[PDB]
Amino acid sequence: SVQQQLEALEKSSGGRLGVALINTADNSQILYRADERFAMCSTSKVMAAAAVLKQSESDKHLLNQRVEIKKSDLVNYNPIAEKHVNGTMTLAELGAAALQYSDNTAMNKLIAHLGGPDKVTAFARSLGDETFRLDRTAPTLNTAIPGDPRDTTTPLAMAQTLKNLTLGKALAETQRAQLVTWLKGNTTGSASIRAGLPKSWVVGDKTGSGDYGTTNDIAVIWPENHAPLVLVTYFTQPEQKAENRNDILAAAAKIVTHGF
Repeated sequence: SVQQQLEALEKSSGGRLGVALINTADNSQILYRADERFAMCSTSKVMAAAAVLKQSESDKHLLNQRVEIKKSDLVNYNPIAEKHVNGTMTLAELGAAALQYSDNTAMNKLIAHLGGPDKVTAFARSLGDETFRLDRTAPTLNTAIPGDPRDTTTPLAMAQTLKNLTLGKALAETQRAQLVTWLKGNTTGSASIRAGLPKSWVVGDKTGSGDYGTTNDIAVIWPENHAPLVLVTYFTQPEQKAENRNDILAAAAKIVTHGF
């Protein structure tokens, strides 16, 4: 069965697998360790970008607001912001950069605009997400130490919230469409969930990778002849310098979207 397949996948993997799939046709779920906490790593960037989108609903000038980028703002991984040092980027452009290129500088600018990590947590709570917590900025939010509660959530909680964000009640229509547009245009997720799906299915996703071989992806999936699917695949390992394992995410995705 699907459960037996996920079990067999995890047992050979050398780590701990978390899966939550929501089928919006009938709200049915496929769950594996879905109530267990995992370090989000860069999948947390979705929540920060969405918090700014929510603000923009009541401030029509916000998304085009200029943000100065400086050399000092650059951190371990910032492919887009490094192009704009000495100039500016709009908050919209920073959302796009954070979500589609996993730009760490962009993420931090979004957090600083909002007033710090705790403000991203409060936003998640306003959406009925009682699990999500953001504690640190980038890149330290990727330390993914086993048993550390900082910057974690559960697969189910994140799947529920991603559904609410992309297909449900969380955002205004224009902003919801913008989030969906951003996720669909992600460039960093080829080898993760996307690689376990039929090639012509439309997909939006956000990856995240960190220490302890922590390898994550969260996605919204639109089949050709069926209602959407929301999928969270989280994976983490016992040793600090373990290699990341996108291949496990692709394999989980294939297992739980089988036949369907």
